This record gives sequence, C-alpha cells and structure tokens, in this order.
Amino acid sequence: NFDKFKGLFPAMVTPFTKDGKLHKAGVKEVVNFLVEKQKVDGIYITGSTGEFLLLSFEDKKEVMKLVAEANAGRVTLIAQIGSLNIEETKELAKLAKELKYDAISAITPYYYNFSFNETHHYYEEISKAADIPMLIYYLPQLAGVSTDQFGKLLEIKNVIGSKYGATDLFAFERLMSKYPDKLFMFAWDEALAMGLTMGAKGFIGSTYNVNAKGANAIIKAWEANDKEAVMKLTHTYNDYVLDLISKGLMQSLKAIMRLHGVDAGYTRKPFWRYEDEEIKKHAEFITDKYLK
Amino acid sequence: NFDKFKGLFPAMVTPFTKDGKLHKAGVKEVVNFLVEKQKVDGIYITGSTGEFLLLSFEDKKEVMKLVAEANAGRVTLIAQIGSLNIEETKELAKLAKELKYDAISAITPYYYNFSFNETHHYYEEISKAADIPMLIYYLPQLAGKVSTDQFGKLLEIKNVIGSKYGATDLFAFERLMSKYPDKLFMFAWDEALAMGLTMGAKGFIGSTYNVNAKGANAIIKAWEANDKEAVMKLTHTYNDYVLDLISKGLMQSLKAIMRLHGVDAGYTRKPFWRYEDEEIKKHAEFITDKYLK
Amino acid sequence: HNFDKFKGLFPAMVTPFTKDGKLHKAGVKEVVNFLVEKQKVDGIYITGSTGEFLLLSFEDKKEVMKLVAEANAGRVTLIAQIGSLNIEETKELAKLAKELKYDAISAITPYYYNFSFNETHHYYEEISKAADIPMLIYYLPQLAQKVSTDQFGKLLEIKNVIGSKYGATDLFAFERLMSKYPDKLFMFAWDEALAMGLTMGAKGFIGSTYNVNAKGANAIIKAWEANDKEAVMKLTHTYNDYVLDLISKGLMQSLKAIMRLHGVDAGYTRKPFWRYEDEEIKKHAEFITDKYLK
Amino acid sequence: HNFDKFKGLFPAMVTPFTKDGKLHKAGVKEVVNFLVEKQKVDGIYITGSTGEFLLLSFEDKKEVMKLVAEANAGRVTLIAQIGSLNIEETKELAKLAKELKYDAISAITPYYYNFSFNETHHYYEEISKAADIPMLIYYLPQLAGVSTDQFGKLLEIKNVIGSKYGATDLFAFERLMSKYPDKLFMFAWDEALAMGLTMGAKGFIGSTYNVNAKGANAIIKAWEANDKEAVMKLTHTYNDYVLDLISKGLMQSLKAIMRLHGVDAGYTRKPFWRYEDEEIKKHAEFITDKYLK
Repeated sequence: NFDKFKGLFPAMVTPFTKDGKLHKAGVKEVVNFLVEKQKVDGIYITGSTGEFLLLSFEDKKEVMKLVAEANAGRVTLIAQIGSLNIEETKELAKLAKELKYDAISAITPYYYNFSFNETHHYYEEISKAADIPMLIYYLPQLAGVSTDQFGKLLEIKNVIGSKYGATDLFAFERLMSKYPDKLFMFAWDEALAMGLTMGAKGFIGSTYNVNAKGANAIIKAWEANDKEAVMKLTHTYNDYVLDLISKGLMQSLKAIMRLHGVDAGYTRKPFWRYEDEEIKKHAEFITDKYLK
Repeated sequence: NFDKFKGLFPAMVTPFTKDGKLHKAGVKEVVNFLVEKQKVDGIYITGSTGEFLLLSFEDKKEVMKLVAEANAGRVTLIAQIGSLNIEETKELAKLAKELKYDAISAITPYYYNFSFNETHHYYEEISKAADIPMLIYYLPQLAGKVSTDQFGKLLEIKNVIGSKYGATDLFAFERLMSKYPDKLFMFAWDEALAMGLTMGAKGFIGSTYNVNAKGANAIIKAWEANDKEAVMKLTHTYNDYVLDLISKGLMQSLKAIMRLHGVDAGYTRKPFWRYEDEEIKKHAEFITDKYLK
Repeated sequence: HNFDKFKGLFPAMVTPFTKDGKLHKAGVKEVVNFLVEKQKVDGIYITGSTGEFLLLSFEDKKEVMKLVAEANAGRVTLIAQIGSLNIEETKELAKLAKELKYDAISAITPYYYNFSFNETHHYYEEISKAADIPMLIYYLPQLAQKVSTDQFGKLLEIKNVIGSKYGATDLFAFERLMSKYPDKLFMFAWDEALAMGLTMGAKGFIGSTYNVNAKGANAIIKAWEANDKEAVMKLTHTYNDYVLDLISKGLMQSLKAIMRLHGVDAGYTRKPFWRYEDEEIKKHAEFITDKYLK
Repeated sequence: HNFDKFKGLFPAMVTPFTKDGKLHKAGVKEVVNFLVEKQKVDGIYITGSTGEFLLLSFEDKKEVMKLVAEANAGRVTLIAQIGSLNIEETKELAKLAKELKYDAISAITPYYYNFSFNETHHYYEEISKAADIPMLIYYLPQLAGVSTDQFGKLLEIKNVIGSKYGATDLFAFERLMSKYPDKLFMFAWDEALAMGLTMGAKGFIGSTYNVNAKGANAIIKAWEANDKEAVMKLTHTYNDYVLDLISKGLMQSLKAIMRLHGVDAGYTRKPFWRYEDEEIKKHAEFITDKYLK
C-alpha cells in the first residue's frame, strides 16, 4: 500500500551553524520537533527547502544518516537525492536503501534544457542502483512533454509515482485520471484542498515545517465534509503562507523553529542573512498570528 | 441574495445561417433547448462563445431581444455587452435593463494594452448608463499586473456586484474569495468546476454547458452530497469530454451537436473554419454517444 | 526595381478626432500635409494600430482612406491597413484602396480569439481575391502552436502577397526571413531597432515614432549609408531616448499633442484611451519638442 | 579605460572528458592549441556552460584553469568562468585566476533558486574582496521577480569592468551601451554578432566560435570594411551553420568536429546524451564539408 505516504510531509530544513557548518545536533533536533511537536506523517529531506544544492556530497550522507537515526522509524522518510552528478546520486540511492528510507526522489536535470531522452536515461540508470521506490518530479517541458510522454518516465523500474509541484491543477487532474495506480504526492501548499478534491492523499511542503496543525485542520475539515470550514481554513493558511514569505522562506522557518527552542540554525550563503532582531520579530509575528 | 446566480450558465452560441446572416429563429430554439433540455439555471449571451466580435451593433440588440422573449423569465439572464465603442456599450446596458436582464458584463479593453486607469474609467462610464448589476472580467495584467487590491477598486464601482472569473489561476481566485466575500464571483473555467466549488463558487459560466449541463450538474450533485470519489470520477469523465469536444473548433462542435439534437443552431461566421458537413456531424455523434447519451 | 517606392520612412499615421469623438476630416488632410511637407516622409501607413483603427467605424475607415488619397495627391507612397474580423468589410476596403491608387494594403492577424493557421491562411486567401493590389501580411510568431519560417512562407505565397510588415522584437526570426525570402518585401516596424533592421537588409520602415521625428530617424539611415558607424550608435541612443521619453505618456495622445503644438489640427484620441489634463499633455509635448525635435 | 585585450572572438571552451567521464587533461591542451593556432582566436572563455562547468568538481575546475594557463602561455587573452553556489570555492578560484595571470573572471547569476537583487549584489560584493582581478557580471533580465539602473549598482561594485551580455534582447543591450560607455560588454549571442557590432560590441563570447571562428571573423572584417551586402550574406551562412550544428546536441557536435580535425577533445559527461558513434561523426562530416572547408 501507499498508506505510509498519506498525510503531511514537511520539506525539512537543513540546519547550519552561523559559519556555514553542517549543524548535526540541529538535524536531530529538527526531526524531533517535526515528529513530536508538529506530529507529521513523514519527512521529505534534502530537497530545495533543505538547501540541497548548497550541501556537499558528504553533508548529504551525514544528513541522511542523522535523520534516519533521530526518526528511529517513527515516521515515513523520503530523501531527495538528485543532482547532475550521476555517480553520487547512485550511491545516495544505495545509502537510502541501506538506511531504511521509504522512498527517494530526484529533481529534474536543471540549468541546461535537458531532453526527454536524457531525462529518461537519467532516471533509468538510477533505478538499477538500488531497489527503493522512486518518485519523479513533474516536468511540463524539457526542450519542448505530454501527459502521455510523462507516462514513459512513470513506468521505469522502481518508479511508483511523482512529486507534483506545478501550479497547473488541470494537468494534475489529467494525471490522476490516467494513472490511478501511481502515487502522486501533492507539493503545492496553497492549493492543499484542491489537491484533496482531485484525490491527493499525501502532501510535501515547506510550510508544514511549522504549521502542520493548520494544514491538518484543512484535511480534517475536508474528510468531515465541513465545506465552509475547508474554505475559511484555506484562506487563513494562505494568509499564513503569504505573510511567511514576506521574508526569505528558509530564514523564516529556521527562525520560527529557533523561537520555539529548536536549534534549527541558519541558511548558507548566498541566501540573505537578516539581522537577528529583524528575523526574530518576523518569527514572532508569524507565531503570534497563526501558530498559537 | 445572489441565489438567482447559482448553478449553470452556458455561454450561449449565436446561430448564424450558412452565409452568415443572423439566424433569428435559431436564437429562440437554442434558448428553448438550453432551458428545456439542458435544464440550465441561467444563460450568458453574446460572449466569446457567442461570437460577439463577429456581431454588428444591430445583431447584438436583436440577440438580446430574441433571448429575452424566448426565455420568458424562466431562467436568469446575463448579457456580455462590452466592446471598444463606449456609446454602443452604454446603449446595450440600457437595453439590458429594459429587457429585465439580471446582470450585464463587459470584457476587458482588448488588443491595445489599456492601463488600469483607462479600464477603471471604462467601467465607471458604463455604470452611469443603467441601474443593472455588472460583472467585470478578472484582470491578471494591464499594460504591466493588477493585485487583489488594485482589482478591488474595480469591484467597488457603482452597480458592480462582482466578477466573471475565467483565469486558470486558482490561487488568485482563492485570494479574491477571501478578500471579497460580499461580491459575486461567477466561475468560468469548466475544467476546474469541482476545484471552483471547493473554494466557494456557486455559479458557473461556460461554453461546455451548452450540451453537457447534465454531466456538470452530476459533479455539483456529488459534491453537495459529499461523495468525494464521485466528484473525482465525474470530473475525469467531464474533462475527457472537454478534450474530446475541442479536438474540433469549439463553436462548430457545439452547434453541430445542437443540430444533431434537431436544434436549428446554425453555423459559425467567418473567419472561423467551416468543416465539411459529414466531418463535423461525425464529431458531434462521437461526443453525443460517448458522453451525452 | 519595383520595391523602390517602399524605401524609407512610413509613419503609422494617427487619425484625428474632435474632443467630441467625431472623425475630424479636416485634420486628416493637415496631418497628411504635415507628414509630406514637414517630416518629408517617403510614405504613409494609415489606419493601423497607431491610427486607432479598432475605434473606427466602417464609414470612418473609407472616409479616412479617401481623404488621405485626396490630400496626398500622389506625392508619396500610401499603404492602407484594412484588416478586421469582418471579411466582407475588409474585401470592400481592398477594392476601395485599389480604386484610390494605394500602393499596398495590409491586414493584421486575426486577433482576440486564437485563430489557427488554416483559418489565417483562408482569411488572407479570401482577401487576395477581392482586388489586384499588393498585400503585406503581419508577421505571425504563434497561432493557436508555433508558426515556422517555412510555415510563414505558405502565407507569403498567397496571390498578391508581396511581403510582410515585420513588427516582432525577435531579430533572429527577421534575419531568417530575409535569408529565406529575398524575393519578398519586408517592412521593418520596430522603431527602436531601426539600425539593426538596416544591418540585415531592411530598406523600408513603418513606425509610430516617425510621425513627429522623421528627421531623427533619417539621420540614423544617412549615417549608416555613409558608413559612419559611431554616429549610427550615437544617433540610435538619442532616438531611443526620444522613444522612451515620448511613450512616458500615452503614445497617440503624445503624437497628437506634439502635432497640435506645431499648429497641426491633429485632434485627440477616442475613448477608451486616456484623456489627459490640458496642460499636462501640452507640457509633455513641449518637453519632447524642445529636447528632440528642434 | 583600455579594453583592447578583449576585442575579437572568444570561444566558450569545451572541457574534454574521456568516454567514461574522467577529465582528459592532455585533451584540454590540444583544444587550447587548436583554438589559438588553427581557429586564430583573440581569447578563450573557460569553464562556462559550454565548458560543462556544472559537471566539474572543484578540483576539476582548478585543474582546467592551470592546464589552460599552461597550453596558452600568454598567447591569447583569458577569461575564467568560476561562479557557483559555493561562495568559498568561487573566492578561491578567483585567487587561482589572479595567480595564473587570467585577464578576467566571470561569475554566473545565482541559479535554480530565485535569488533576489540584494542577494545577487552581496554575492558579487563578496567575490570582489577575494582578489584584485577585473570581473565581468552576467546580464540578468530578472531576479526573483531589475532596472537598467539597478543593474548599474552591480556594475559599480569594486573590480567590475562590465558584463557578459547573452540575452536575445537587443533593445536592453542598446540601452546598456548608451548608459555605461566606460564599461566592457562582451556580446554573447552568436546569431546576432553583426547586430552587436552595429551597436558597438567589440568582443564576442560563444560556443559556435569553437569550430567556425573563420566564418565569424568573416562577418567582423566585412563589417569594418563597410561591405553591407556581405555582412548580410555572411551572417545568413553563419546562421545556417548555427542551426545545422545544433540539430544534434551542441557540446557533442562540437567535440566531434574537433575529434574530426584530429583534436582529442573527447566527450561530454553524463547526463548529456551520448550518440551512436557513426551518427555524430556523420553530423561532424556534414557541418565540416558544408561550412568549414
């Protein structure tokens, strides 16, 4: 079953010290905050929100092991392990398998307009590296890609589905219609209820790091058929999303966590470093408005 | 309150003869078919689906009168009356009121990139014409974008009751629903009907309701009934219909299906492509048999 | 060389209206006289975007065409933009242009709806049958799906079609068309890249900005023909400074106010275009004139 | 004040790799020789997109810099693209550039994330303190949602002598030449070389100059010589060549043309497509025979 892939999966921040060192103690404290205080169903690690492009190859493995250790099998684990370095991505798949990750994902080849063919080969080679379920990222165009064409990706060995993060809910509806056998994790935080309505059961998002409660409220209202409440709670949540990102996203999440006694550290360069007081007031503003 | 604006409002097609004359007896038959067979809650006339840019000023007034007559107060009526001629628009608004149209709408100034200020003045002028509710079109960007806030100044213009929202941007729609709960937002994106209902839309305007009101009403019914899985299944079927339907020109396909049902809905006007009779007839049957049986 | 009459600057002529909104028939003549005699233009492109053609009635259009013919009295080349979604009207406009001795006609792409290639091809095909007068098609990047260099050639092969008015800011597509179709005429309608156009073989230029700055635009051409490459640069910076400054207020309101300042009865824009306060627009007209048109 | 060293053709060098992906070190030298002696370039631009920089390790990059500084021995101008999301590795690479007497460095726009202006500025600010070597910033249309004025504050940062301008936007290029006459802008759009010339570009960086520098020098010479018609005809041939070249993958076609001239320029690194060996060689043979004889 995909039962373990139901519910909320924050895209986990990766804690760094002020000087840009991987803050190992922080990683564990974050995982504990998510499992125990946020009460998440799973954790999605080393994605965009985890600052993965700013992590060294060894930083990556360290975080994967540290997370595995802190979780202690309590919640579902997914590691985002894709990069342009195919050999590193292969070892990472093995390491995910070894550490008992529930699934992996790999972001679409970026920067260059890599072709459908190149993308297919990218994902094909990675599937032979280990037997661990794979989620691909949704990709509208590569050099110029039909919902039929994306099906070819979906059928590669070990691929169970797709992380769907595009703002295009018609494509999402078309995929849910064509591939009812595949798992689609919905990655568009401000359209959670929309997601639910076309059959999404699992959600990966940055914003669930510190407001799983507000997101679960929408899901619980939806299952209980309180349609008015689905609307009001969504308006509130999307208020929260927009207030949140009036300062840098990862700086805000890390500050909110620090305000809650979690050692979540700081972003790396080149992300902007705010004055401690400025980001503290922002953390308080979000916390007081939304997270009581 | 806004109760008369609940349900389905097909964007009515405008029947023309094969040589493109306004087919006056066709207009009334289409109205009958929509009320009697599609069981619509309302009808939305002379928009893009009604080929309004291909109508003369005299055609527009005539269509309004023929619709008003055949309807006979049975369903709610909204007239899209906007163009670049502000005096013709004002006159169509007074005619709307006279004919007891429930609301009017006007498309955004088009072709040129008209500024916010110009668009606001254009709607302001229209409001002083007749005392009838007005729905403005939703506006993403105006000669370089318009916020939730900047758009609200359009919503506050005298007689403006709300907006016809057709954009495929469901976040923006959510934002408008939050900020303006006292305004009427008619939802015009047929393929996101259930997603529209989920965020509070209660009225739906669209070309696809001309011949599949039953299929869209099925979605609405399952939604109000809390049948989550039927909402999904019926939307999958309905959107299959939409993609199948527009594999030929929309209005040719919609008029061909009406003719197939024995309704004198006529044909489109130049420069829309005119298909061979048998090709468009087979398309019509294909749609009918697959979805409309 | 039969395209000789299509060389040089072709202002996209404004259409004078009264403050009321009426077609100002006397103004039409004065504008034409202004452009021939003071701007010393090579031709005039009438009832295009800049001529507010979408706010013109069918009669207004025929009237403007007749009046421009009469005022020009054959002095310069005349091209009439006549396209609309009313095909029977465009057909009559094509016959009228022929009757009035216009040198070419043009027709905008079918707009507002996403018309397909086959619909666009059929539209242009029906027009070409109406009268024996040279046709310039508008350059079309994308119709609802991309239009290729090869696909646009199917439009250029329609009877009477001699070329294309090319307005996109994509100068690569332009280089490609001049390479593939040197037997066709390409009227270059991106004023802020005049010298770029020259460089790739453009000899005719249709633009809003030549209504009041034909001298500035001619200086760039002359510098280029004289191989004064530094001056091509300097004269472009200046000209483009002028364009940006000009469109700081609405274009057509700016163009008409600049003409009115020079004593030309150019009138005003129609609704829904913004009507500026009397003095605000005059002062704008003075600024541009003092800075660029001395 | 004097930018004489940066006039002419500056191919974006390819980075040679073995069939199985190692950094073919001697291959780097055979390419550097082949561009200097046989393509007759004025300069080389190393470890850019065309040099597959994102597929190179930190050590790889350091190695390529050293190898190039060696095989050139000061014969042509050298520019290093050294930018990445690791600020400390860029800070180092700019000291390595200053040490190997590189004439210029550049750093790409922070990529993948939508980094803001403030972030972009601070990142160039940081890279400058590292080493007193002149910097060329990449031209940037938009950061996280970008004034020609704002882009000037980036030009003001210590050690910045101008910009690598690659956008297909010839208007904003004309605008930049107008406002900052005291700055070097290297023109990085191969298909509009003659249009860059027209507005004052004097140095050119690009991937196509790897195997057809002669064909592009032909355009510059005709231009300076005021031969208007040949500028046109020679541009048309060059752009036929460019569209022909990129009918298969760029780096694979280029590397394969080089291997065809007995230059050991190897292959691309994963994830780039690897062609069946007869396919890309028939492509190498076609381009060479039609354009490079």
